[PDB]
Amino acid sequence: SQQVDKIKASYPLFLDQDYKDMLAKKRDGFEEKYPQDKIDEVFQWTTTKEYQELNFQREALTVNPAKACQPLGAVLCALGFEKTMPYVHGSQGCVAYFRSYFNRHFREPVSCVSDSMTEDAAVFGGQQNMKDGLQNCKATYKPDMIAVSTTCMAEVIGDDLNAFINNSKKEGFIPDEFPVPFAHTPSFVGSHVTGWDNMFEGIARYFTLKSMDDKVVGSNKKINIVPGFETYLGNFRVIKRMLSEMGVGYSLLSDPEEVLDTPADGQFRMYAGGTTQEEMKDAPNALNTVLLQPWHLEKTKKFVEGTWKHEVPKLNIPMGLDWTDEFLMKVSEISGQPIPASLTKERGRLVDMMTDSHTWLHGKRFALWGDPDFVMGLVKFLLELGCEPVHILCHNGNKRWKKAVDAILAASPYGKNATVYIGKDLWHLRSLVFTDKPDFMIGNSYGKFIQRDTLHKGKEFEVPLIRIGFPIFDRHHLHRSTTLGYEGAMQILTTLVNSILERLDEETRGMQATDYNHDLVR
Amino acid sequence: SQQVDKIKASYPLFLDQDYKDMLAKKRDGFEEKYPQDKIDEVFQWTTTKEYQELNFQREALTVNPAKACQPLGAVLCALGFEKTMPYVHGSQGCVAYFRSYFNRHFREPVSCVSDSMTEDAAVFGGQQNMKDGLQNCKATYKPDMIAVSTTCMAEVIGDDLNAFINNSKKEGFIPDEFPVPFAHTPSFVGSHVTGWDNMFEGIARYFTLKSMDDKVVGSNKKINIVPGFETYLGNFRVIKRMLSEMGVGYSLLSDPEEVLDTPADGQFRMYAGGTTQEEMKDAPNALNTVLLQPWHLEKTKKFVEGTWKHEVPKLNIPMGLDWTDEFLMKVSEISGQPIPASLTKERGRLVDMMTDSHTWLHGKRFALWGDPDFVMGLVKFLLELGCEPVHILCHNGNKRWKKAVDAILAASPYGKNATVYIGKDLWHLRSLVFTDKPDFMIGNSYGKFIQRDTLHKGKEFEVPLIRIGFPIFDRHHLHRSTTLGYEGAMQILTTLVNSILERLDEETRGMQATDYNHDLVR
Amino acid sequence: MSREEVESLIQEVLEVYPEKARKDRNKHLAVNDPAVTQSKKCIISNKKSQPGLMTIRGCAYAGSKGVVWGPIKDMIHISHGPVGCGQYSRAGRRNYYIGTTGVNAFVTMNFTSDFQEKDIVFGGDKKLAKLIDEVETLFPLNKGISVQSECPIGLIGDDIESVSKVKGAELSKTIVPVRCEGFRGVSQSLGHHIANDAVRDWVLGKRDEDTTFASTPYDVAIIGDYNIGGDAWSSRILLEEMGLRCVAQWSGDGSISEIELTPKVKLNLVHCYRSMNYISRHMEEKYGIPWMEYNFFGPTKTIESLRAIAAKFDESIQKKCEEVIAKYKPEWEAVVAKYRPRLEGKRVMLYIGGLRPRHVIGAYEDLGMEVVGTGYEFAHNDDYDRTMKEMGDSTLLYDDVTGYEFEEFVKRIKPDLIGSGIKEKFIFQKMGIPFREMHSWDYSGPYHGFDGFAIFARDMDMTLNNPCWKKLQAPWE
Amino acid sequence: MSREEVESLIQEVLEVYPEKARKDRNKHLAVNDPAVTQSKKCIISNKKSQPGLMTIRGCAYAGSKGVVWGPIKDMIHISHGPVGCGQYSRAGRRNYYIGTTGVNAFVTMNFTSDFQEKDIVFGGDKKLAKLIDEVETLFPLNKGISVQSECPIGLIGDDIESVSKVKGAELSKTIVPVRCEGFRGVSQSLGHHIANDAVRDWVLGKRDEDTTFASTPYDVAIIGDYNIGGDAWSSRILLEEMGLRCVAQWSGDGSISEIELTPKVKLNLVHCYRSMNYISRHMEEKYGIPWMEYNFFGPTKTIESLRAIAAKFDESIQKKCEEVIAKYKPEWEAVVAKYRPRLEGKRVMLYIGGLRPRHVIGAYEDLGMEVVGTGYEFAHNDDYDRTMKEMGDSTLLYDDVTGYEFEEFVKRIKPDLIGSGIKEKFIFQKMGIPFREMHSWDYSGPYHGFDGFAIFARDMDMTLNNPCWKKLQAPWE
Ligand code: ICS
Ligand code: CLF
Ligand code: CLF
Ligand SMILES: [Fe+3]
Ligand SMILES: [Fe+3]
Repeated sequence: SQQVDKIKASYPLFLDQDYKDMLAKKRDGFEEKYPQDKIDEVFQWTTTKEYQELNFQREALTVNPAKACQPLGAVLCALGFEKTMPYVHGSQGCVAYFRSYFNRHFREPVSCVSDSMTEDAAVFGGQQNMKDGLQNCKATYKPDMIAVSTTCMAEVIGDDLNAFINNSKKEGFIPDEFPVPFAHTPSFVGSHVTGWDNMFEGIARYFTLKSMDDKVVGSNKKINIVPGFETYLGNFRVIKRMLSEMGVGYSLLSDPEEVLDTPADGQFRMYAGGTTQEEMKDAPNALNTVLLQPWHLEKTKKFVEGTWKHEVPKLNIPMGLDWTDEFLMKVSEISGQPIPASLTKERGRLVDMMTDSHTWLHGKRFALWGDPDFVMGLVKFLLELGCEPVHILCHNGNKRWKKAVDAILAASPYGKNATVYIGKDLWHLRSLVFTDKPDFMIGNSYGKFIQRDTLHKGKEFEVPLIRIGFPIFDRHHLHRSTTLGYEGAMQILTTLVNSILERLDEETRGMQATDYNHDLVR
Repeated sequence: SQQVDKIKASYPLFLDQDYKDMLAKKRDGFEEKYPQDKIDEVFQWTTTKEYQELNFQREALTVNPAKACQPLGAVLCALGFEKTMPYVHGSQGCVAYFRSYFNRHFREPVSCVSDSMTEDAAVFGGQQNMKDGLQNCKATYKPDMIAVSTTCMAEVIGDDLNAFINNSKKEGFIPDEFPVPFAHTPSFVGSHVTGWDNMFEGIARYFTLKSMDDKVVGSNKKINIVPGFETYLGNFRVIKRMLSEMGVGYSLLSDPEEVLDTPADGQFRMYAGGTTQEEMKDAPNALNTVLLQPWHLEKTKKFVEGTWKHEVPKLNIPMGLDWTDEFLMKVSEISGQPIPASLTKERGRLVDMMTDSHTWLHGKRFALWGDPDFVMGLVKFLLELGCEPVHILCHNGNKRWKKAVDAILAASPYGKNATVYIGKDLWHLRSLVFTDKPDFMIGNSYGKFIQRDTLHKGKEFEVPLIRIGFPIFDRHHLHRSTTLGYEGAMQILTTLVNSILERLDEETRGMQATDYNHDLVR
Repeated sequence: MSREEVESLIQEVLEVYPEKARKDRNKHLAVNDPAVTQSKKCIISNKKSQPGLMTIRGCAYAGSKGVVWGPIKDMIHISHGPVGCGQYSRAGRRNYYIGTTGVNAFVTMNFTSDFQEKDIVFGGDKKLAKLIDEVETLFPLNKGISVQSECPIGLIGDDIESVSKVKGAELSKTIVPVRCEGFRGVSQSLGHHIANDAVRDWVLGKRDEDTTFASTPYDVAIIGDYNIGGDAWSSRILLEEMGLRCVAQWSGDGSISEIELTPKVKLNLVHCYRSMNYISRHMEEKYGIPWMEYNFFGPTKTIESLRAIAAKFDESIQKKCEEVIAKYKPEWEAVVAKYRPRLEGKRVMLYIGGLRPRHVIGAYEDLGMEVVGTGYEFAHNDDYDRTMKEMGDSTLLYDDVTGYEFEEFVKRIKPDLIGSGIKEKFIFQKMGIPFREMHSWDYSGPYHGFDGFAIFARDMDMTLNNPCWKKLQAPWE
Repeated sequence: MSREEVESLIQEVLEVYPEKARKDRNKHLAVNDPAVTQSKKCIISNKKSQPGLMTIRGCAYAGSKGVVWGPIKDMIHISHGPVGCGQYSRAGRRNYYIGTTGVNAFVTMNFTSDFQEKDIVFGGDKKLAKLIDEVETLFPLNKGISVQSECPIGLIGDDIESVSKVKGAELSKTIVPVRCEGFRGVSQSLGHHIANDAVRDWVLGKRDEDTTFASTPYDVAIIGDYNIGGDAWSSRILLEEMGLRCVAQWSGDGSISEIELTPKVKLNLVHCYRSMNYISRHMEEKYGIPWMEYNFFGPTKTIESLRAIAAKFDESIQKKCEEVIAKYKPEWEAVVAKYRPRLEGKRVMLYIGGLRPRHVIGAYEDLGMEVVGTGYEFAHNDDYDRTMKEMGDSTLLYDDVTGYEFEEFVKRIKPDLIGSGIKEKFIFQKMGIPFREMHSWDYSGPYHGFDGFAIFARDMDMTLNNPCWKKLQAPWE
């Protein structure tokens, strides 16, 4: 039943008495559901340490992973170039999932095409699909460059990208001079950031491998900036703003910020901004190249050092005070441009907010997850705050990254109770936060279920979620935020301190029970 | 009892069994407390419509007001000028309260001095206090200008600021050339924004009343900007950035953004930035003058039109979509500078976020309070969102402003269930939100108590608080936010939509009871 | 109505493509004539998509894991292969259920085998067995395991049928292998077919020899309703207000015991023909269970469906049906009175998957809304046979439309409202045209039944009459 | 000792001021000599502030309304006058209480008369009577009304004493007029005096003829503890563990019945001498109740205070005192063992209005912290007489210090930690020196008692050893 003046959606419509009676009859009659006492017993068992010991002995099953496959990162890298179509050689369901997943995160149109390989290609390959797809895409969507990645289908069948594209060009399906870079992105190797790295290395190799003869290092007085897999527009904005305030010439390679933030003014822009082909062709003439996320840009680093002969600096991600300082000092050294007074003022303001919020931030315990560079930057920042990371988990991390994070933790007394986990999933983390309860989690939307589980154990056992990372599905416009630089550190500190204050207000809102500590001023 | 490894502050230390037994024994023995049933009965009575009818018949008592007194706004206006000391003629307790209150809001040092008038001054007046205080302040803190306001003490005794300052100058206590503007700021008239208006009008009259002979309107090709009482640094910053993007020459009179956001770099800067005396002296040569908050800048408008002969535009506060458009079009018309493409893109992006969050924002019911210009801008923006404000309350508003807000309401179908209240306090609003429950409140930190009361009636009756306005005490660094322009509209939309999503997640977190609607994607 | 203009637009849109793609896509575009009963003479469907034209279709894994098997709450579904698949399909579809997540319900979770290089090189049967043992260890109260294959499973020589048989015999557990590799078929429809075949082969016949379930002459099974936003629930109550008893619902909020009990019902009420007609026909062939289609979108179709369903039974059920009709008449009449005046005469274009494009038109017509163009991602010619008589004259029909084609059609026709998926939503919002998601329902709902009609009307009104759509043009331009 | 270095610093800081201000401020600055027990020969206090030197002092209204009367939870306190006063004083002081806010407790609320021009011109007695009637109407379970005057009340000739008498006789209600106008006195001290006089005149003696209260030889009254962050509670439990019975608690978490019952106790334990010695002496004179001062800041001072208090009763209370000491010894010993190594040898400067700048020293010394300088906003010469024996030789003393003076003192002395109010916090944080608010405890606490010592130690460690303080210098300067 619905009242026309106050219509109810599923919540709280299905909390009506008739619907509850219906659900009770259904469950008791035909679902053959386990008794509630058995369910409670099993849940309580799953919150225990013995269950955790069983859970961490897993070798074959993965529950609730925190990573994606390579072609997603390849598509994200491809979208960062001017009028470039992402072209994924393989099956179409992969492209449908990529498009929907980026649509839910960015809440923006995301363009990508497939060649729709089917059971026929499973024995013949995808030459015909490649030719027809390149011709159709070029004729229909009018792009300047087609950047080709692969699905696991073509990878297993061993489709030869270079041969396919060459045969497409020599038979007239696409013009010979037309830029078609390619990269193999196997989904059973690495993760989405590995796909980003492979795609960028492929594009760079396509544009500069065969024309190094006339290239002189440093002859354009610019700095190449490679961001890596990045789903915050504000990071691109802050890096450009910080470089521009310094008066430093720069080239931002694979810059997708415009195409993911087009205005709603009555027309659809499939392409917007991006890195030009001229910029990519001229990049080897730069003074040097900076990788913002070095721990998933290793193949790109090998190509840039081996071929462009750029002495790539050993820099961490510019997250937090010390690493932003190191990044800016390295830029000042390479370009010869002194650090301006505005940046000094901004750093002082960030320090001021730190000293203002330190009392509330001291000693708080955090579990957290995400991509390796983001995780290590967040851990360094939390150590700079006086906070205590305890469960540091990176599903797509490796052993060298683990060693570096351990070295970072050892340098601070606040990392004494911290453990770093690689290869583990969110179910492992659920066990970790049940058996050693922290104060808050920092992660993507998938953590919300974990919060639910903790709230089911009790209000005193609930671990609140803080949404920093990728993907963020159940909140709006958080992809506009910034985590890099002093501005990123400022927003992260504001978010953390205000989450702590909000939790404190929730805990002390009880009239005549806990509201003695419900202070007006905090 | 305390465990050294896990020390408890007052919450939850006083929830221990021994403390609970102590408190119960104290209450039962000596407090002579009313029985709990009577307390519950009286609270339930206070949540009723009959109690609301009794509450709105009040004529003499004010409970929990939402306004301050004039010298606070006078001090805020004074701090916006370069190396200027706020000097309040009267009693020192007022200065102590002003300093503490601004310190708690801005979390920054705030400088102001008193002349410490006592019963002796209550009998003979405060000439001697004025002379000694001006001499001492000038000799000690070395400011370029001393801006003088008054407390209710000197206002009641009728101290003459002009005569006191003149006698101070002619007797050599301070140099004759030394700028000492003054303004009467009676606390029993108007509110803090009235004090801001009086202080600014006094300063403008001091610097330009006697030198209008050689002034030519529009001869400096600039626009005077008068913001009014403003406690968001982001508003000053966004207005300056937006004017700079258009390539429009401007003068920002009473700009306190620097002195309230100084770096913490090892030294204390009592003064920083501000409007120069030269800028104030040259203001009458501008093309025109814009008041950002016209509804508390009426005396300033009268002075600027009557003396500077500037045709002040009839503009609302640039809040939301339509009013930002009108403000920028008026700026383009007055300066002759076309609106740039970056501003067009930003407006389109705000439109995009609006259409992205419209489904969740539609039909939500809001009760709000604050200063009149901020209130009406927020109301207009809420109409632009498809939202329904119901209780619009402005303690310091007037009747003409109420007619303006009613006219804005009638222009939209979404304001059909809205009522505007002037002269009412937060207890009236507590009754309003009990008897006609809205979805959320928008207001300052004082609203948190109201939320507490609603939560005491039940979880289904709780009205969540949204902290937009002044003062904000129980959260950190929210004074850095922005509410003006497209940027401010974007932040306001993000805050509203994510508060709605956060409440929805809270209501839907119960496992096997409501967690069926606990969606990953929203 | 302007019939000649429609095919002229089709030709001009066709012009851009190369000759092969143009000849292929020409057969998938049509002008509707309600007098035509055989759709094969006007439109072709269920064909491979053209490479590089940015189709909307999914894969067979989406049709099997994400659509049919996923809603089963008390079973654990293992995405067998690399990690991307189950991650992108995790909790993306609002298939609602009641249960304790992680203890007795596993819908919103992502179980996967997460292949690396070594699993591709040497196979993954041993790791599948080890994974099954680990699933048994850490999730004891599940009631069955399904193994949804991804592309490498079929590409390399894995044989999960034998592993499933051995592990099920060893553990006394129902383990269902599903060969739903993404490269099979052309869309999600073959995923539906494979899922139904697996269901008949490994689940349906468990209780064939069991007669302990007490049956009544009023036993029905809701087939092809996946409880999107609670849709199935809003249907079930009405059927139980008519005096019926629903043993099972497929498959939203569904349980394996309900599927096993399905062969004991007296009537199979099929909501989604396209995804469950296979098992409906199999049940009619093997158990003699009659099945009929029904429509619960809008008051008119709901009333007609209820009257037909009651006509399948005795007089008492018919009288209860009339009582239900009379009880719910004022509510939807009030909904129409409040919302019909604000949506009279507006025009809608729909592009949805296999059922809803023709199947929600009646609800729009109940609001005085005209559907001027509709299309399917993966439908068959029989769905179009129903569609043509459901739609009006000279309205546009289109199968497996491309993004370019659909954008051009929207630019020319200029509808007031567009209903499609998440991959079109922001494209057409930035064009200034109101958009409603027709899969997750813009994360609102339910829309089925009388209670869902009010929510449907409210959502359409709130999106189409939104004040945002009058503000996209800057006042200075 | 560097006593000459300190006097020279005093002179150089003195140099800036004009002659009159320099001559006055010279008497308020001093070098500590613990052998001197007559502070008047060394320092002057309780005088008017020099105009325009940015003093820290408040007003008499703050001393009466904000300090003494405000904590009384079951009474309603009306800020009589314009709106600013009670608004700026609302819920700024963490005086904790148990109650139902708005029903039986009214501490965090702002009741005011909110004068306009007409009230100033014609007076506000009629408005006061009407306000009292409205307060009775909308807050029936209140147990008394206080009327705190602001500056215009005394400047316009309002007679609230007669109105209070008439309305109290009419309504059978206790109405207390308090002439605490901000321009009386020089600071909050006269506010304390006026509030104590009002309490004596209108509240204390109501139950002088009432003998129904059953008394015990173990009856004490906690006077001058305002339950800052629960401070008073952390004291009371210890007194209850020693075998005492606490009738009343002035005035944090206090009730009017407790104040009325106070004249029946056997001993008055005064924590804040400065704000309540007046009523303590009055009660000794009138009722013969002895009163003694105690200190519960840190284990050493609280052990000494507990032993001294138990010495006032029989041997059973002494045995219970020793039991309490033995019970709490390991906890504060563990606190010392954990935190003393982190804070050995550091130096602190304090500036708090009365009593606390000297009572908190012992806790700092228990943490091995040296207090190298201390001062009061509004203390008297008796407070300095008690002070001078508790600080080190050649340590810095200063009364009603200005912002300039204190900034220069901090620059020259360079302390590791500074404890003062909100108006100094950010000033000295931007200078790179750790700061602790010693009025509100940086919104933490309590600090009184054994349980408060752990929190105090943790807070001092967390602020002084904060990694932020090593990062204010950017690496490129
Ligand atoms: S199953 Fe089918 S695409 Fe019949 S695969 Fe698809 S929850 Fe659609 S038009 Mo998403 S044949 Fe269901 C469908 Fe219809 S996922 Fe849902 S909305 S009624
Ligand atoms: S058509 Fe369908 S969704 Fe595509 S793979 Fe095939 S079953 Fe799966 Fe999962 S892992 Fe990633 S997304 Fe693919 S490329 Fe290898
Ligand atoms: S010394 Fe003390 S605080 Fe000052 S006024 Fe006097 S009692 Fe009060 Fe309230 S209203 Fe404002 S702040 Fe004053 S100027 Fe008139
Ligand atoms: Fe968008
Ligand atoms: Fe600050």
